[PDB]
Amino acid sequence: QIKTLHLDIRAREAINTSAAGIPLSVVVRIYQLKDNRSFDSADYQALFTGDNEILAGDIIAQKDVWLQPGGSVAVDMPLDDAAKFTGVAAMFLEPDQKKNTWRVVLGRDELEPDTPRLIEVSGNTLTLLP
Repeated sequence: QIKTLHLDIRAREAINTSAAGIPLSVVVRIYQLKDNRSFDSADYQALFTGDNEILAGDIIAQKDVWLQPGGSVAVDMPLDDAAKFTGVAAMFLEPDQKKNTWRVVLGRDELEPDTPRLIEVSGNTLTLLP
């Protein structure tokens, strides 16, 4: 059904701001995952700097993209048939760990074969949008 993962990652002008309020580019990591449990349970430190081998076992493919303030990145990546979930996590300076707004996860049934899912980056948050 879905051969290709299509994402459109778009940044507002003010994203990932420093303490002085200056917008900064951000790395966004895209993960093709066999399962979601390890990814969803990982905290920011664990996901980005940790040695979780269960998480490593779940990751089929990963891409790191660099999103400029006011910019956009198109992801058009072969979707592995074993990728039941796609995780998208931003390496924000200031992630809101309490609200868990620094990452999103999509099941296969949330993707479209020939249309991208739009992910908005605004401040220190990611939001899936129509």
